[PDB]
Amino acid sequence: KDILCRLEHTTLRKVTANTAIYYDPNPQSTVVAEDQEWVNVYYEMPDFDVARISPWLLRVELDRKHMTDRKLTMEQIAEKINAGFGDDLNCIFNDDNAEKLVLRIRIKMDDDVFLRCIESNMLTDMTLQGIEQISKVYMHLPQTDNKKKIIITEDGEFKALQEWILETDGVSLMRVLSEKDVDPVRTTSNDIVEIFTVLGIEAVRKALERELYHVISFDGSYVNYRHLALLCDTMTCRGHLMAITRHGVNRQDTGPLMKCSFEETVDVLMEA
Amino acid sequence: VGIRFCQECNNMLYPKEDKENRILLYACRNCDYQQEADNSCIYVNKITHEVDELTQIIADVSQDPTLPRTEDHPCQKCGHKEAVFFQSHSARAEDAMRLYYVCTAPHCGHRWTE
Amino acid sequence: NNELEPTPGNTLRQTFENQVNRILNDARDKTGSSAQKSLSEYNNFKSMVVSGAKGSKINISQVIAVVGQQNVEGKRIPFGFKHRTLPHFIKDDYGP
Amino acid sequence: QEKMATNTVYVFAKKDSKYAYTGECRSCLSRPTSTIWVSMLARQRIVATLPYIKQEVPIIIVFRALGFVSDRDILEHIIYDFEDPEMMEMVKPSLDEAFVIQEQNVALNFIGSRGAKPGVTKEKRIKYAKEVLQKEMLPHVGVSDFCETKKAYFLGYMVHRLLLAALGRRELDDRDHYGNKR
Amino acid sequence: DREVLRVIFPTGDSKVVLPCNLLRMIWNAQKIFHINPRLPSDLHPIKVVEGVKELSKKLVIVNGDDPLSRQAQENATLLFNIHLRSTLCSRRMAEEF
Amino acid sequence: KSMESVMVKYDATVRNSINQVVQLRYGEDGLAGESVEFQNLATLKPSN
Amino acid sequence: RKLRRQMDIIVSEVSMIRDIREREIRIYTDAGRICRPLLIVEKQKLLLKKRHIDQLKEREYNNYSWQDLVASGVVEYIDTLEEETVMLAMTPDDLQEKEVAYCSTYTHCEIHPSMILGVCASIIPFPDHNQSPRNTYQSAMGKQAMG
Amino acid sequence: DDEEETYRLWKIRKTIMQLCHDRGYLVTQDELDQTLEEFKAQSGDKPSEGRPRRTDLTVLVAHNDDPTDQMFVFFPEEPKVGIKTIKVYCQRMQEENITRALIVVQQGMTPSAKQSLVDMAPKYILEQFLQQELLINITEHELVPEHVVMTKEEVTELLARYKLRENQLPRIQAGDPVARYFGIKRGQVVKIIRPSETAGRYITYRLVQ
Ligand SMILES: [Zn+2]
Ligand SMILES: [Zn+2]
Repeated sequence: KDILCRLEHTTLRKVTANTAIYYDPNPQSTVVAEDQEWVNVYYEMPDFDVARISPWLLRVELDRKHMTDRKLTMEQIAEKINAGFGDDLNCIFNDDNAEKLVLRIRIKMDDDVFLRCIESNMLTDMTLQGIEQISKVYMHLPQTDNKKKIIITEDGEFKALQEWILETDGVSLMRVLSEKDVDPVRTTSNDIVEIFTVLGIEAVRKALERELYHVISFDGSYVNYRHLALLCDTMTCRGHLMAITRHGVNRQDTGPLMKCSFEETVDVLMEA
Repeated sequence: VGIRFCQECNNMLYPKEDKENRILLYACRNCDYQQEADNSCIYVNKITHEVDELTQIIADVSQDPTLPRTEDHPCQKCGHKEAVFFQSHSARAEDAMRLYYVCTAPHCGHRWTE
Repeated sequence: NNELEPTPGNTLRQTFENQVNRILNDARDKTGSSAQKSLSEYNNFKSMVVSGAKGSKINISQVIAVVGQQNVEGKRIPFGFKHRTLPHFIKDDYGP
Repeated sequence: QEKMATNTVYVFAKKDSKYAYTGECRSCLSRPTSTIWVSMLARQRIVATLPYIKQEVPIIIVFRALGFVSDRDILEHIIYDFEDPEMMEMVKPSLDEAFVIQEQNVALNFIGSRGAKPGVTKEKRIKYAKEVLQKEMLPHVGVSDFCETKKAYFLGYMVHRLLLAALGRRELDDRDHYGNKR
Repeated sequence: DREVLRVIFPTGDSKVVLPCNLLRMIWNAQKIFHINPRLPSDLHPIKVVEGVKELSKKLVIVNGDDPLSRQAQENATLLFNIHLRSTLCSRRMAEEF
Repeated sequence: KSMESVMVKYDATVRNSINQVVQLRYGEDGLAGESVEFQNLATLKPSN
Repeated sequence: RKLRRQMDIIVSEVSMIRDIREREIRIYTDAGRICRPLLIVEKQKLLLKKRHIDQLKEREYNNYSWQDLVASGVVEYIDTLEEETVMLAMTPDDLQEKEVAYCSTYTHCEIHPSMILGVCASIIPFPDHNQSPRNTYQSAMGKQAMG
Repeated sequence: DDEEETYRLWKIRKTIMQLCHDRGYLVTQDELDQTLEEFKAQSGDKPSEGRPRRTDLTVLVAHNDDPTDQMFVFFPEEPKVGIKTIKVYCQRMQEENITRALIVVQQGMTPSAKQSLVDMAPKYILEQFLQQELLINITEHELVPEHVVMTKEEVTELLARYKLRENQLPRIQAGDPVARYFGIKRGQVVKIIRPSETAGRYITYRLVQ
């Protein structure tokens, strides 16, 4: 579950209950009732209330259920926001004791218009946790031996072990292979171009062979290995992924009469 | 919160800050007319939509003959047995099956949820 | 009564549909098994299915016991009308 | 011959299109069909695809061109209850987009600039847009120049249905619903 | 050969597609020559090994005397030779067949 | 159309129409796919 | 609805629909709308009674016909999108009678459920005992049957 | 902060040592197998304002055949590398009279510096490696079979045995990650050994183009 939470993309919008922009001209005489009880703690010995501080207040609420589900910390969120934007925001934040979980943010563009733009950027792009292009991650114990870890015991027997495996929606293979405690030998994806750009051409040969075998044998039918091997070899022979389309086949250096009989009849002869 | 309109020209008020003074006001740009604001909030955004639909649903749906109705759940104020029930219509919530109930009598507009 | 607990990774609608489909599939399988067990050695349906010439145990089950659930696009029958399948049923009726 | 029904507002959602929601009304007074579209752009603002006009036009510009200068009147035709802040928040960027045009004649010139051509003179530019908005815009609502007010209500209803579709308060219309067909 | 097979085939899937069905062939030989399993055999265990070794030389996929050709031939016929040796084990021949 | 010219030559190599090598032996073992049958290794699974 | 059933100033051509949740009332006199007749149910009882059946059984030499049945407010034409507001009963003798009630607000009743089939599909004996693809094949092949 | 950067640097150094060993360079077993604690003690734990600055990490390794042919591996201080920095590295390279080196870039390199890299190619050959590419050894993945760089004599014997012209072989492009890993030149031929479920083993020859 720790790996799951470290692997899943989470924006600030998912953990934010609601957002409100207040006008709060002076630091101490706040509009809100409870924030007096930490505004005093922050401004009785004021952190950088040294230059002027802006009348416009941004106030985000964080749902405790989502906050504690993903093992987030308000200190972590403040650190991430402050690092991502620099010093151009001042972040004021509560201890976990506060029931209403508030993150008070203060700052040519006009103040409120820039602050609305900030909100719309943060909600969408803050990228709190995990790897982007990873929508959801599922965790389960496989029942099929092809996903079960099978090892050789001290007696030389084959013993199948059940270990938790993850299946993501969305693919970013390189950074997942980088990740701590992810198994680099066996971690694989179903995307062919991603495997190309990451592992090279022999890896695409094998992965494409596996994908074709899976999609053919899912129905229960059986096709001999030689045809699958020939298809993969023909697709990967020239060193790059030759798609079986007009583009991939007619970019081979073959005779023009062969090319005109497939999908580009007149243009091939014109170019030749 | 929401729109207010200028009195002089029936156009949108939008907010401006009194630069010399630190008070917010509403000023309609089409004229000179101004209002030091009561709404210390200018923009609120209910991102999680935890809101129950009781205000959206309305008493006249009690007259729909194709809706189901049970005698089990009584109304609070009058306790008439008959009450039509139906599902939510909010697209975006942590739940999607709770039943909204409306009192069936012609003269008791009352509503609840379970 | 909101007593159903959502399965991890799946929405409340998804787990509700999964449970109902599980129940109905178990029912159809149990009824088919009972019907197949009730067959005599002289039954021509069994004589055709066992030899593998034509037909199947699901064909026998649908003939004798229960035709089973009907699916559109791999899902249970949708709501072509506002909140119901046909004008004969009541709105918000998720029953079999 | 089966066909889609006419004079009824429909709301659909295209996948790749720049609009999140597309409301349309295939209108017939017995004639070739003058389809208006009223769409909401994705990452949000509302634009109209008028017949015989080159490009999209903001809704507020069309409403001012119809003779409603004041933002109150326009939102009163769009939004039937001023006590709902979500509708105001949805409509507000559309108002802000068309602030640069405040006069009815300016709006008519703006529309005429995107006509099938810009006319020879200020009067012919403004006249062509007026003819298009009186003759080709929503012919079933009316053709006599008094009916512009009713045309405004119908356009406001179209926008309101689009807003209802955008808020999720109504279900998107099914194109294969056989009652939507003639 | 067992170590090589365990390297080649993880998960321990023993079903392999190979040209000639050795078990059916041995059963054919048993029935053709009226072999009685109840009686001691006259087959000398050396001849089993020598016949397997001489047969493995006559199954040529790559023809050549170069070291490259030898390596290619070995890679081509490795799996079938392993299976052949496994089935024609001297002990297995003396006990079962 | 993509595979129409792929062919086994007299070298027992598999080459396309341009004589480019696709496989050095057909099926990586040089055997036709019609004469082969399923079999069991009998050495893989047993305990030591 | 009363005027339509009395044929007074609203033709039975005209469909009227009230969508309560959206507060809309739609009236269509437009052409091209497909519709089918249904029996009106008042309370739990059909408006079709034994005297109507007696007169229709004596239809010959009585100038009493389907138009007279319509004019009596017994049957009503209903189109597709008015069915959205209609609560239909499959048969009177088996859904109007009191049970552990599914529904009690039935507003219409089908004449006969077999009226959902077309011309070519109405010649099939026992069509509910067959598979739907086979019914389609028979519907297609009946146009090629010689006679 | 500092612990994660240390872990990344240790992974990169281990992968670079495996790289050099696979390329045929003299790498001792201790350098190949270094625990995290040993690397932490050797290079002084936290990098930021700490003992392992990036410049502390540069690697000199000798080839097995000749110790005169030596590879430097550089670890630039900067998130992005420029023509100036590459010219400084080339100046040091000329001063040490070495011929081969690597560069481990933290984020990326400006195209003008890439062009500077290829401009030097007949004199001094520099190879760019992104930080993430070295965070894992792709050669140890299950999908990647065994790669062996062939000598010219072996390539000649291959072409004489199969009577093949060089272009008739399957091809592999120089941008292939495995070709980057092994530092393989245009015109060289690689030998790929992979297991097969019909034969047991299969050898493929790829020309590098
Ligand atoms: Zn004003
Ligand atoms: Zn009540």
